[PDB]
Amino acid sequence: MEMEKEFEQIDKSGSWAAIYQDIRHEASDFPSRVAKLPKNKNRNRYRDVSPFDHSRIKLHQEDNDYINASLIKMEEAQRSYILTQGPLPNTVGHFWEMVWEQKSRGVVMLNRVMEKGSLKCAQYWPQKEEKEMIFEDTNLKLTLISEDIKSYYTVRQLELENLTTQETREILHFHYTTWPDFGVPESPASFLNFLFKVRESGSLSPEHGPVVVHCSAGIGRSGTFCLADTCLLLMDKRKDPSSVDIKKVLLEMRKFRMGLIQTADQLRFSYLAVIEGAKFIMGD
Ligand SMILES: CNC(=S)NC1CCCCC1
Repeated sequence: MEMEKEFEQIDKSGSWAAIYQDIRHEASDFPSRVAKLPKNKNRNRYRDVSPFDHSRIKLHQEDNDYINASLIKMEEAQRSYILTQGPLPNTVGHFWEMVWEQKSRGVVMLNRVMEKGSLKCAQYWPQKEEKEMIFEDTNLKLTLISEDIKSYYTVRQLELENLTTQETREILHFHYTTWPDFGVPESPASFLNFLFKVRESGSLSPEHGPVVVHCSAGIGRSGTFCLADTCLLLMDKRKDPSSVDIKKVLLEMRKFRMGLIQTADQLRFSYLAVIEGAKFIMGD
């Protein structure tokens, strides 16, 4: 079926939970043996969210190459994404090592450091220009260059230096700051505006390594971001945009990381975002 009318048909019939459970039943199951090794327990935020072995990002280190991060490679859309958990106190250095080694331009953050009165990820970037951060375990230096605070999101320019080679690179930090503590946003308008700002920066384009996207677990809000982006790109590429099947795209993405889209409300919100986003692209 088309999307917008499949949408109204699920609303009128109140069957979002049944649709979402079908997706969960059909989703791929692949091994994640490296994630479950005992030496990696303090590298995982949640015991039930792990990268598959076949698609995990490897750190360029011979001691321990493990990070909770997956490469989502979308062949028809010609986009790649790295989805990862929010960094932990003992993985902030690994996180920036990955950004460096994978040649990423942008980092997309969809959570606040504290939500619901608890810490959802480490304070992993500097908050003042004159107070830079040094990660001694991976030999990297990170400096805040500039910060632009808007009503729904903040964009930061950061300098990452490989202290071993003295090479430097500019990294863009795109921080969506207004996702509600419970539920999903009422309108997708500010999320779409944010997605378009990431796009306009070059961070999603083939001349750079894959964008790094995270929330707390790296599957829920993060899944919504890449699902909406890929679906809108396919609607632009194809002769028949109504042929884009969001459930099929989501199942393809779940071949590369488990659990993408965590609730039926997140599924409905993803439909809403793609539907509204397709009108703004045109032709309008
Ligand atoms: C309408 N069908 C679609 S969009 N099928 C898939 C979606 C994910 C990747 C390949 C095409």
